[PDB]
Amino acid sequence: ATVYLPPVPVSKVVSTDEYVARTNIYYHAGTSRLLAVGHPYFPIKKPNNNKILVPKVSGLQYRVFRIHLPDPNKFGFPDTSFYNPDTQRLVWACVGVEVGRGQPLGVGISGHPLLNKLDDTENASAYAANAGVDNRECISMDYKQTQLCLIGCKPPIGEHWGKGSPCTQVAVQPGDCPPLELINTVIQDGDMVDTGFGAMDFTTLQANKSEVPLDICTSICKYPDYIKMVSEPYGDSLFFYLRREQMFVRHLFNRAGTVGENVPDDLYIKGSGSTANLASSNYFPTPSGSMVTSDAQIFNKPYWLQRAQGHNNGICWGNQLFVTVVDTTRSTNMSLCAAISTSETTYKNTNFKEYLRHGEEYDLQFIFQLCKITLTADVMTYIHSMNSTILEDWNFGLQPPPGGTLEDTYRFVTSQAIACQKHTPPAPKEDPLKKYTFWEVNLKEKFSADLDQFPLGRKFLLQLGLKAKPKFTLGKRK
Amino acid sequence: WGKGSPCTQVAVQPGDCPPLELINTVIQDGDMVDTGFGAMDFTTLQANKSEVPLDICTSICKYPDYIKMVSEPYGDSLFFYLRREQMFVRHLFNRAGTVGENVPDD
Amino acid sequence: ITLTADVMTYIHSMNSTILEDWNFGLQPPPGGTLEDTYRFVTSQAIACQKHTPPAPKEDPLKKYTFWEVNLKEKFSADLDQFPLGRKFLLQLGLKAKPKFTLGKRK
Amino acid sequence: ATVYLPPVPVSKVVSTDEYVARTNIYYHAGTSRLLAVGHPYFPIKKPNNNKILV
Amino acid sequence: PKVSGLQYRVFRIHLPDPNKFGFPDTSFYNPDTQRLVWACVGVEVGRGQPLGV
Amino acid sequence: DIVMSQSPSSLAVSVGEKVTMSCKSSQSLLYSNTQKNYLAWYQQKPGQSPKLLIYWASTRESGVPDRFTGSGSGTDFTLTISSVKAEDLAVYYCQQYYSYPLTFGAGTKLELKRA
Amino acid sequence: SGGGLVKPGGSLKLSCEASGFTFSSYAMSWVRQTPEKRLEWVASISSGGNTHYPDSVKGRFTISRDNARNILYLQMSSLRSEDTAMYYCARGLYYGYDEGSDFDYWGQGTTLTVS
Repeated sequence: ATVYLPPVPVSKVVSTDEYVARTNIYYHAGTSRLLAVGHPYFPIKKPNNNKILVPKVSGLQYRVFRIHLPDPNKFGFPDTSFYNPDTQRLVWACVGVEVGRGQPLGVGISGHPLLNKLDDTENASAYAANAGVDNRECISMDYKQTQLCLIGCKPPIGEHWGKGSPCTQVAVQPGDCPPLELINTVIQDGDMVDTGFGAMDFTTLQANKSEVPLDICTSICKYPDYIKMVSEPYGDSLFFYLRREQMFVRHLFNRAGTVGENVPDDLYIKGSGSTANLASSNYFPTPSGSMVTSDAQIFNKPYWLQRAQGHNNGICWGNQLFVTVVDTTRSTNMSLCAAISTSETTYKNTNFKEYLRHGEEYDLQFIFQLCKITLTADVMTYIHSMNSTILEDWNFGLQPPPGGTLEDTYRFVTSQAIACQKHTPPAPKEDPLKKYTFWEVNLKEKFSADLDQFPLGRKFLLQLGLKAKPKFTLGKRK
Repeated sequence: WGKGSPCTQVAVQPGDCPPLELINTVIQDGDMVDTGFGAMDFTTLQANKSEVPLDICTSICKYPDYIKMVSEPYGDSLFFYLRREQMFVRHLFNRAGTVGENVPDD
Repeated sequence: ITLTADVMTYIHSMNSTILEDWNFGLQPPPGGTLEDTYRFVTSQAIACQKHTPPAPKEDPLKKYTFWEVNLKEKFSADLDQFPLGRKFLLQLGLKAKPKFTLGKRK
Repeated sequence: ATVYLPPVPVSKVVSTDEYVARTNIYYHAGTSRLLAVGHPYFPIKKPNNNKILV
Repeated sequence: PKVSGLQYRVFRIHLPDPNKFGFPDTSFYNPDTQRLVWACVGVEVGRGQPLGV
Repeated sequence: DIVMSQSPSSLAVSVGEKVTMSCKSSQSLLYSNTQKNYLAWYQQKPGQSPKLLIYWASTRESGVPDRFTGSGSGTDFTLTISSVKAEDLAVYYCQQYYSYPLTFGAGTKLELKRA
Repeated sequence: SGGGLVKPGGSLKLSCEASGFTFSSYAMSWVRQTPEKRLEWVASISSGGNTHYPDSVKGRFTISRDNARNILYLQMSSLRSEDTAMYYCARGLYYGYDEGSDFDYWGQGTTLTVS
């Protein structure tokens, strides 16, 4: 009739992996123990210089790790002689990850001496009309319970409400804010998380810019934009996630700041004097994520990625992984009293300068299965149609051309050695692959292979079978 | 986390917290568990020596180092552990004493 | 090199070091690693410090400075892309590989 | 040895569950209860001295 | 610097252990039986400078 | 860096004529993954600073006359003025904001012919 | 603000003060015009403080922002005669509806002469 229908269908996408036959060769890797000691509210800076003393690194902002893995294609192996570069390729698939959080319990305590607060509104105790001048208070807060983790192999997409349409393309005033329109963009390391007021920008969305704890008074806040990644017909943005989260209202409070909103006043029959006047309606709930418990860990636990949950079966492309972690239960603050100098005949608040630190621990334990790719000319035709770039990077076909063409003469320096001629002063640039910042994790020398050794290893080896078990554990009775 | 000692490469004076270095040691009788300030010494971190009780000031406070132990295959140092622990936030408070921190004033 | 005990032990009288690099045995449950090792810096900018990293090293075949030539990233199976390997091929006589031909030039 | 310290192990470390046989002979033990009565806050020492009384 | 041809040119060539080096086909080494070691079977000394002293 | 090549270097037309001008990039400005083109066009009148005309290859900035249309995809882009007006004499640039460094074309100078 | 005559090898610090809009909400950018009249990207800085420079000035120019006073800076060092140009301060805009970027506003420029 229309007809239309789409007709019927035009083209359609086959599974990513359904010709990739896994091999019995495994390799293994681990992590030494990554370390940062940051400060959660603000990077503590040098007092006459731009550059950090303590960086803002915390579990309350996204921890995005770029993990870059060995070339599997050319890699150390014990017996291979099947391999034909044109009719087969190799690729890593990681068959498990555990992530050790070596930090003890302890949340990220954050607060502002000047948090925007007018009156109590939970049970309340007074009335007030429109706001006076200067109603902010010293209040501190714990952020809502949020733990998630996601594993991908291409940076993942966040959403946030950004700064949308202007004041002139609507009829919304300056003092009422340009509209909040959901602007989607990739999650970057050092980006703040969802705050319990929604996940939004707060740089240009707080003109007071001291409504909330210091950390979130600037920068974008994101929430993972699961709908785009999972409706993706390739699903390389992610392919594994899990989360446990909750929030509750500690207490309702009202913002300070004059109503700019439109309250029709002829929807209540007038009081007398004070109750004929109109209060602030600028309610905000304060979130809480209190009661930490160690049966609420989504961490610390192996997740065998024999298959993924995406539309990608976890088989790497570009040989890299992205691991985004928020952990609010581990982001522990520390206390101690330190004297600036000795002069204490008594305790003095003067002399004893308290200073908080934050300790952030990460360790990543990996077990990799090697996989082969069966390829023929017809299959390849399809592989390029999905992603040109994967074949071109592997370049066991193809060509981009080998090279060639020259290597020489000669670069750089030029001269070397002895020389130190001129020094030579630069000479830019060579040669970076970044566009986003990421906490680099090199795995290209952490490679090992044993599964009778390494704890993570052993649980995988037992789960399988002979050779070898018992090699423990197992239990861990009772 | 033992006392990593104030460094003079990056500006940390007394009256700034030291960089902290993890110094691991054997679990021995009389020792305190984790308090949720982190698990660290308090005998020389504390200099008022009266932020916290008489008991934990004079102990090392420790978290179990499961991690190195479960990676010994033989497990002679342990071959059994379990845990149950929990804690809730009673009330936010401010410590006695003035900022030693550097606050960006912008 | 086949791993034969008579050859190995003879190599050991000549120089034990090639053997030690290959590594044989315990490591009683296992020492050095794992253990599980190691802690934990991984430098930032605070970082953990104090540091003074561990020392400078001298190579055991280095006593005096040389003009270092690293070759650890350039290996090709085929030898037809380079005039030195072709010349090796022709001299080799596999398979069977001209050699020369005339002319040259003339 | 030789070979060699041994081998192999390392790698793969031989379990003590392949040549260590259990027997059906059982003994039983226990303690007679243990009781220690302190003061959690501080030990109470005699302050004219240096030795604990609690 | 100070450099001439009237002065020693000492070059330190570094090579990986071959076992530790990957190849895409490797059924010629098993470490439970053998190790590997390089043999250099040809050296060509390229020169490319004018004549002069 | 991505080199932006504009053509012709200059052209002269009378009031009412249609003009087209080329901007070709040395690398693709089409992000395969989302099919967006990262191209903007600017107009610099004599003695003035460059004013934004087109961005995201074909989106016209508010206030820009509808006679200016930007088109193209990938590496080959065009700016068309449907009917040139006397006030359109200017140097037209194109600029890629796909990757760093952010780079500009060489520019096309548009001059007006008259009796 | 801040240009003028400077000798080769010297240093110079340019400033750009914003007005009429929320400075903290926009990326700011430096663009130069050499006598040949083509625009050249000088430096950019993200709202989070990540700097981006081309090889022509990387290691010599530094871009920075004062978020409290709302001032954009460009510290130049080891100035070369080739750095002679009109330097422009400019904003950047992100358009979420098309996922793109442009330079919507820029100043009158300040002249820097290395001679």
